[PDB]
Amino acid sequence: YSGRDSLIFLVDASKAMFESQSEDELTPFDMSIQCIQSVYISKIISSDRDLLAVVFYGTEKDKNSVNFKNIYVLQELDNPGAKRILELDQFKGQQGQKRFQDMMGHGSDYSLSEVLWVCANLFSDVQFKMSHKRIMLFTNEDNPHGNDSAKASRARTKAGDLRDTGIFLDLMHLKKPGGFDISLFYRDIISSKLEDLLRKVRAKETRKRALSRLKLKLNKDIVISVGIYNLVQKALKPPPIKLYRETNEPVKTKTRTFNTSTGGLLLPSDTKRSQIYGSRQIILEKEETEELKRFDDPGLMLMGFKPLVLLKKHHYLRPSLFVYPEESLVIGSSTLFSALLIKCLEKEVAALCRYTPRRNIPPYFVALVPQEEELDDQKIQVTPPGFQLVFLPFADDKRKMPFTEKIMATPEQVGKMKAIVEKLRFTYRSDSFENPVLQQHFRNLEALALDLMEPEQAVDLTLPKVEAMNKRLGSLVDEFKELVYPPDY
Amino acid sequence: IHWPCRLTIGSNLSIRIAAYKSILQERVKKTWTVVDAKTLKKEDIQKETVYCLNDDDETEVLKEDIIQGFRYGSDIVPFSKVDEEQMKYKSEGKCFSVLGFCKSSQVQRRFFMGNQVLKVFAARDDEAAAVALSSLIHALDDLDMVAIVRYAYDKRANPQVGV
Amino acid sequence: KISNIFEDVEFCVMSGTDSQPKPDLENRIAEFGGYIVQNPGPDTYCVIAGSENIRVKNIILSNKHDVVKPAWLLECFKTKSFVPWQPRFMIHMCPSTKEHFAREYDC
DNA sequence: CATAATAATAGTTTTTAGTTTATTGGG
DNA sequence: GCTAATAAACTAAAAACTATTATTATGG
Repeated sequence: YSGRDSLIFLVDASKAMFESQSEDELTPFDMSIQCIQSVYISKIISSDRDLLAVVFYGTEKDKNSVNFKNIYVLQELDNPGAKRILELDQFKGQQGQKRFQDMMGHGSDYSLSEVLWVCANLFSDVQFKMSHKRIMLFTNEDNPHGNDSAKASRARTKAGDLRDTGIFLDLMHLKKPGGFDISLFYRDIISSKLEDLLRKVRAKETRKRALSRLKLKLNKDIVISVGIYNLVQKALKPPPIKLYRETNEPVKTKTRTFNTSTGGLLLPSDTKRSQIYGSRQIILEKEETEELKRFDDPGLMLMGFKPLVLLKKHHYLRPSLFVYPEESLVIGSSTLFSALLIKCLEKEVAALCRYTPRRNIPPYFVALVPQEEELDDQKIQVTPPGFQLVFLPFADDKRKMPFTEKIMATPEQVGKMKAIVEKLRFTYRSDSFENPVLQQHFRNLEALALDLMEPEQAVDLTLPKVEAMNKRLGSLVDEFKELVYPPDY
Repeated sequence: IHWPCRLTIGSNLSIRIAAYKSILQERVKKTWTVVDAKTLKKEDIQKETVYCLNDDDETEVLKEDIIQGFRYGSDIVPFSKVDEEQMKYKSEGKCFSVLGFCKSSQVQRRFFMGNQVLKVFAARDDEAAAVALSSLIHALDDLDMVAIVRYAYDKRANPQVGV
Repeated sequence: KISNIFEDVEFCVMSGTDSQPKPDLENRIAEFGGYIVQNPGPDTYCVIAGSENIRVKNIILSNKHDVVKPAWLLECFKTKSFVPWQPRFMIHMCPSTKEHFAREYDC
């Protein structure tokens, strides 16, 4: 399943968007530009399968497809790009505001129905599948309808039209944040995020589709259609793209085998695999090697049920995954699987199976820990019920350790470090850390793509502090440290 | 190979501990080397990559004039190896420091990744470190907490937070 | 065609937006026959420094080329000829250029 | 052995298993 | 007293989803 998400930015530009607004800081325009720039950066680092656009209502020099009055379109629906970032940042700050005034002006008449018209036209413009559409609109007007009520009625009609079409609009306080003083009129049929958007959290990708719809074969007769769903993947930087120094042109890389004996070229068919063992040069075929890697057909042949005691923390392998029934070519799988899942309190004994994720690969035995339905009171189902794909290590997977033995230590040190670690308690949060390398790489990209003077070095929570935990624990860490002759040299 | 690292907690606790690879996906060292079928010689097999531009005659270009690029949104930004090396940064040395402790109930196997079971022993011929480690192990056993550590194999290896 | 001397010489036009737009500077250099390249190279005689950036910082760090302000380029273009090197458009220069200046300038 | 047809084949993109760089390692 | 089992890329990754074109079972 693919589909592009769209978010369109609409901001007032007539008179109240370039004012102090009962403040001494910058006009709403400046940090509105900052916020939309932040969401541009977040989207760029997040996903490139989405389109964004910017339109201003209130216009002295109109430019749009339908050529209405007081309607100006800057950037249409398109994937965000560095040139878009430059275009947006050209109109940031006071210098950006005055440049905008020089090339755009201010002080026209809003026409909300025309805005809805042009935004609907923009949505019609894209030829891609629209998974989701969203409109945001920020202005200092809680009710800009002191003008003719005909315009208000037409705007309401167009809002109903776009709601029927599936378009949703967003507006929130800008003039007087807080107090529920905004949307005096828009509260009828239209339903703070400033910090959330300004936080511009990035370096997060998004899942598009699952994988590996496999069969649970309990026997040679009955099968169950299920799909293995990932939940964690080791993220990494996008692969480098080979380019030409002079022209920054993509390079048609062309790798091939060759022979210096005759200067000709070898086909992938006449090049045979070879091995060396003992006193012989073992020769093999590529297809023979592939068959050697092949053991049986992909599937999940149930092997039995093993009590949830053989699993040990020190016995671990490649990450476990999630299993969900998928009734696309076998029906009745979902109901039976659900019946199995709910009966887990008695089914503490974990299911045993040998796993063949894909074709022509050796199978690994994998236990199936029944996942639970951890529904939240906020109606959020975290980790829906299923099975854990815990991999069982083989006999050859264990490396022998020295058999040095140590006897129990004194309990007074045990108690003193018990107090130490109890005082030094850290509330673990699963989503509380990001890889410094990847986020730093993203900072470099966003930096060395604009005309940025120097890069920003985002502070990570991974780096241990020097004294914050020490003061959180006090000096008792050294006061209680009564070990004789510390191993320090 | 032993991994003797100064287990650092706060600013005073420094414990010499060596890590060892215990459970891992065993990989065969020997792999099928490619030889010609009619001579079984790897010396007459030249594996090479040719770099050419998007040209009508696909003009070949050297390896020295290559430059790394990355798909940045709707564009590609060129980087050089020295540039990408100097812009990146990581903590140096054997970074193994505990960031605190929490209840074992907070952590669950449904958030486990990696493929290394790195058993940790004490130092060599230092019974003070061994007794300290044993006491700490028993303390964790009593309190049933879990240790969160920002682990780095060395200065060159990328930092990895874990438990 | 303005100066065939600047031909056969590669100029790293990697930052041409100091004050004037980069394409205008590139076209004028082409009129002088210089070879426009977006990245430094061993055959590149000099690197044009426009807006100061992190890449400019790398070029300074990488003692491989010369960090020349557009002022020397502006003087060359206004005079329609080569302008001798005055060590005030320079930021970071190769040891060869260091020795050249030490030859033609005291300190 | 024909023609308002018809569909069961293909084709673009996500993510794992292949191999080179580099550092502790003696007779 | 000169031959490391390291793990950054090695190298080109058996993947579906959502998009169109060739067969026909049949009007004739």
